[PDB]
Amino acid sequence: ENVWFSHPRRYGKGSRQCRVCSSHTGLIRKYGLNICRQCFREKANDIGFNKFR
Amino acid sequence: QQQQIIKIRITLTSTKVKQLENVSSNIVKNAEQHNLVKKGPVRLPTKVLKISTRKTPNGEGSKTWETYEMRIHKRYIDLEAPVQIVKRITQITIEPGVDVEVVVASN
Amino acid sequence: MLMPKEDRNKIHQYLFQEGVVVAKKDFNQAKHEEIDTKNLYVIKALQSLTSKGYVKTQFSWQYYYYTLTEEGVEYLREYLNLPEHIVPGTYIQERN
Amino acid sequence: HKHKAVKLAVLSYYKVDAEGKVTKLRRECSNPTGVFLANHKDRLYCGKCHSVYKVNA
Amino acid sequence: ALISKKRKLVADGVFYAELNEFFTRELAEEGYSGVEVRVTPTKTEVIIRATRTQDVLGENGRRINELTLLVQKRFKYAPGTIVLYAERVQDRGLSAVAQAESMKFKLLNGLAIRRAAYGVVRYVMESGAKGCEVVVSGKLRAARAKAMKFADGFLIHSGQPVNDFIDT
Amino acid sequence: RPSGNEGAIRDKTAGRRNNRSKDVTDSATTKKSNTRRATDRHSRTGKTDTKKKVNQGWGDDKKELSAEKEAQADAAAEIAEDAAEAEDA
RNA sequence: AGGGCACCACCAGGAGUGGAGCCUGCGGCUUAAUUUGACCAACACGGGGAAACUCACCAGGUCCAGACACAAUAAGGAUUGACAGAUUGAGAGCUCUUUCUUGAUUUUGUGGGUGGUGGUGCAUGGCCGUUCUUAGUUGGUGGAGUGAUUUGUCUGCUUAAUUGCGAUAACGAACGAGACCUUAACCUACUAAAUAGUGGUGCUAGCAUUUGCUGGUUAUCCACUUCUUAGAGGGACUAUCGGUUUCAAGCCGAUGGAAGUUUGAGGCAAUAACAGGUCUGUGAUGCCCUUAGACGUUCUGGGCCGCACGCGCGCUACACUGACGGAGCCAGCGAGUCUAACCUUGGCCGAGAGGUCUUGGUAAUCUUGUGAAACUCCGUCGUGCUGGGGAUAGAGCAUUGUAAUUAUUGCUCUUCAACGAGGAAUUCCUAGUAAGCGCAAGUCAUCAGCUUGCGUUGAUUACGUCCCUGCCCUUUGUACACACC
Ligand SMILES: [Mg+2]
Ligand SMILES: [Mg+2]
Ligand SMILES: [Mg+2]
Ligand SMILES: [Mg+2]
Ligand SMILES: [Mg+2]
Ligand SMILES: [Mg+2]
Ligand SMILES: [Mg+2]
Ligand SMILES: [Mg+2]
Ligand SMILES: [Mg+2]
Ligand SMILES: [Mg+2]
Ligand SMILES: [Mg+2]
Ligand SMILES: [Mg+2]
Ligand SMILES: [Mg+2]
Ligand SMILES: [Mg+2]
Ligand SMILES: [Mg+2]
Ligand SMILES: [Mg+2]
Ligand SMILES: [Mg+2]
Ligand SMILES: [Mg+2]
Ligand SMILES: [Mg+2]
Ligand SMILES: [Mg+2]
Ligand SMILES: [Mg+2]
Ligand SMILES: [Mg+2]
Ligand SMILES: [Mg+2]
Ligand SMILES: [Mg+2]
Ligand SMILES: [Mg+2]
Ligand SMILES: [Mg+2]
Ligand SMILES: [Mg+2]
Ligand SMILES: [Mg+2]
Ligand SMILES: [Mg+2]
Ligand SMILES: [Mg+2]
Ligand SMILES: [Mg+2]
Ligand SMILES: [Mg+2]
Ligand SMILES: [Mg+2]
Ligand SMILES: [Mg+2]
Ligand SMILES: [Mg+2]
Ligand SMILES: [Mg+2]
Ligand SMILES: [Mg+2]
Ligand SMILES: [Mg+2]
Ligand SMILES: [Mg+2]
Repeated sequence: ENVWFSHPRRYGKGSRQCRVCSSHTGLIRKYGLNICRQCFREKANDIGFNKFR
Repeated sequence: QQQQIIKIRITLTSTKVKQLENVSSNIVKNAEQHNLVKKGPVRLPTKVLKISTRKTPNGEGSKTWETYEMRIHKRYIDLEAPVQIVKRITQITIEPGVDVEVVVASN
Repeated sequence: MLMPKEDRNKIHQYLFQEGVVVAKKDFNQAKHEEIDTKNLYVIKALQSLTSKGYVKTQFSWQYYYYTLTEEGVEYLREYLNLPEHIVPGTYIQERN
Repeated sequence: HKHKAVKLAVLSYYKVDAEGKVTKLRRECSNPTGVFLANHKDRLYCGKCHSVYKVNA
Repeated sequence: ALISKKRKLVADGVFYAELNEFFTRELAEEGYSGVEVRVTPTKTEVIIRATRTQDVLGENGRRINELTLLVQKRFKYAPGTIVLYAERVQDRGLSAVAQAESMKFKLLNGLAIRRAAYGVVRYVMESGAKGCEVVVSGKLRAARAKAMKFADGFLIHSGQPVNDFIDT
Repeated sequence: RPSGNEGAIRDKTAGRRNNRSKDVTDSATTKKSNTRRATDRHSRTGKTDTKKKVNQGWGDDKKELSAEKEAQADAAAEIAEDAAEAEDA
């Protein structure tokens, strides 16, 4: 019920975090992954993104 | 309930073209032995979801880039069919891996 | 700090009634989904139970999974004063 | 830091005993939580009424 | 449900990855190896491939009711719209995940690595595998770290046969 | 006695053409010069670890027979405890 | 010492860069702070285009989100929150004034936790970069040697290749190369399609006319698949024929062919390493440091952009093979919103930026034929820093955003700098390639001079060598093996 503990977080880097590791930089937003690039390289195969060429 | 057509369209979306064309072959064979008039399985252009990343987790090294792809294949089969005997065999042997949507129409 | 008695009760009776609680690791969310209280109250009440036993916690992609132990059911039955050994809550209650 | 909480009884009320009836003034309010509020300097401490409070003492 | 196909299939992949790490963290002391999700009309079934089904299924349905309730509460399913089955990994020695977990639980029990890694290598190789490799990297009673390999048999390293015939 | 913008507009020794009088230090024409890597090989901790710690960490060469033989024994144990408990007992 | 290989080497050249102005990164300097890592393989790199957030830094202000255990203090109130005033950037009961509210949830201590973009990448894992995508690596049996080891794995020729042919105390194999997978190129052969088109016309409708250009209805049409799509296949194997070679492996030429540069381009990629980078991607992590006056967390403001200067990647130019004006007029890869405001057509208003009313699209359907730019034609200019160039700066109008000042960006008018082709040096590159040209995506509320891809226009020069540079092999020398640091 305290009115001083938050500031607007509706846009920009501070409004979005990685869904795995809560990071703000390097976030991949295309197709709504909302995963950082380092967690995406770990999780790409068990999402369905594969290296073909 | 006595041989009345519905004008349905079944859209089949998957990432695995073996399983997907197996399901579409089964649908085409079902219509081809129930004598249903059907437009054949129309194949949409396969969509490629490309994600380009740097390989490094820090920012050191030669700037090496990875292109990952997800490939999405889409078919649709139109039918004019009796729904109450189509759905007596539709709801069984449910396909895994392939997203199916059946939309009725009056066009 | 002051988590009031009504809010601790409605955390602990959801935990008994469903067996498990999932919380998003989102302090300042200030309303947990399916418990009628703040997300941080849910997190810290379940932390308080975890540290004295009574629930096992797991983290997994910013979402805080809590499950009751067997010491947990014998503590929450004493605490919330439910009928003695009639109620598992909820494993297993309704499917056998 | 906070209040030291002197060991109060029922207060701001005179007596039941003194010659020879009950002595409680300040007739009842629509406030159910009746009981006197705080009086600091020409104000009272509104706690139950969410919006409207028009009496000043 | 008014979502694109490009975003729906990606979100299905993210759901699979999140369940995979959730069961990897939960069911690690009873040898979970894999998970397979089948989305059907008004049911989605979650098959857990584990080396020990009895400690996935608990007793009288405990620890599978817990996982069904945990999964449906996190992913906001209505109850009875998602079900969890367990089945046992046949040919356990051909699973690289299960052997990595068995080596991990060997090394947390205080057992030497040239005993443990070779005892995984021979077990895989007489489980009916074409080749096996174990690499152990880190520090062991010395500050200066080294890595060491334990390979028997035949391995391919290049090409599409790696994606076909190699578990890692 | 103010300061700030009022003091900055009447601040002497300030401005581009007053820095332009003052010639550039020679620190401005250097580079980091190999970041202490001409002795990267030589471990500066000064340990040069003994043989006993390495041997009882990774196994020594004297006990390879005893390593391999009980590795064989426990691999056989895993083979038996798989093979006898599939559709038996 | 010898022999190889490679436009991250050279040759023959092209296009540059280095000079100019801006842009961005690094150093230095300055600063309250200008957070920091990195010095071929750092320097438009950390996806790092930071107004807040990000944020790690600086000046200040809260909160505990200090579990649990134990001991005190509580019910005669342990504790909690607050109107208004002082206070404060603050509409923070932060703290007081004051007196209300509260009710084993605390508070105060001691252990013990917890959090940390705090340290150590020289304690580590994982991932990545590099050696090196170079061609390298290994064992079985046999030979040699007391042995460590060695031969196989090689003089030559060949190949992109330890690729083969050959030679042969070795023979027969395995990893890597190749095969493979993905993509591009061909298929009037198959399967088809109102989410792709085409031809007719059941239908009609125009304009010039007497058939040319069109606009529209798929149980309020018929048919087809050439073009497009994507399934199944086919196809190239260097075929064939000459020449050359040890009549080998192969190489060159010609013809055929969609294709004869591994058919083009990638993905994957051995043995081992490096004190390579990353503890600041992670609820990856040992240890240490910190933990209520916090290095936790949050809020406000500032900073990361600060400017005598040195360096790197770039953008814009120095014009007539051009600028300007008008007119012509053509792509391909993407992306997109209700699991809430995304891509936006059309209509209207405005010089413009933009506003507004609607619409379509969860997408081969609609944005979108993304009518892109270079380009082409016709004009204006006319060798003058000029109508080249558009830095710097003034004033105004808009948009995004809680917030634009240290100009976010866009528009309009004005201002109109250097720069006349760039020493020394240095980069990339062998065909749909270089170069020119734009477009989409990424990050994104806004911001592209950046990157990732895409297509448009499309050359010159060589099809070589070991001279330079780097790497590899062999021989050789070694008092080195932590291996020349
Ligand atoms: Mg191979
Ligand atoms: Mg290969
Ligand atoms: Mg060579
Ligand atoms: Mg040259
Ligand atoms: Mg320059
Ligand atoms: Mg700085
Ligand atoms: Mg460092
Ligand atoms: Mg940059
Ligand atoms: Mg932060
Ligand atoms: Mg500092
Ligand atoms: Mg911090
Ligand atoms: Mg951390
Ligand atoms: Mg280290
Ligand atoms: Mg290192
Ligand atoms: Mg490392
Ligand atoms: Mg050998
Ligand atoms: Mg021998
Ligand atoms: Mg040899
Ligand atoms: Mg040799
Ligand atoms: Mg090669
Ligand atoms: Mg065709
Ligand atoms: Mg180092
Ligand atoms: Mg790391
Ligand atoms: Mg650490
Ligand atoms: Mg960083
Ligand atoms: Mg701040
Ligand atoms: Mg910067
Ligand atoms: Mg660069
Ligand atoms: Mg023109
Ligand atoms: Mg087009
Ligand atoms: Mg249009
Ligand atoms: Mg001029
Ligand atoms: Mg500003
Ligand atoms: Mg600024
Ligand atoms: Mg953009
Ligand atoms: Mg910006
Ligand atoms: Mg950038
Ligand atoms: Mg040379
Ligand atoms: Mg020596």
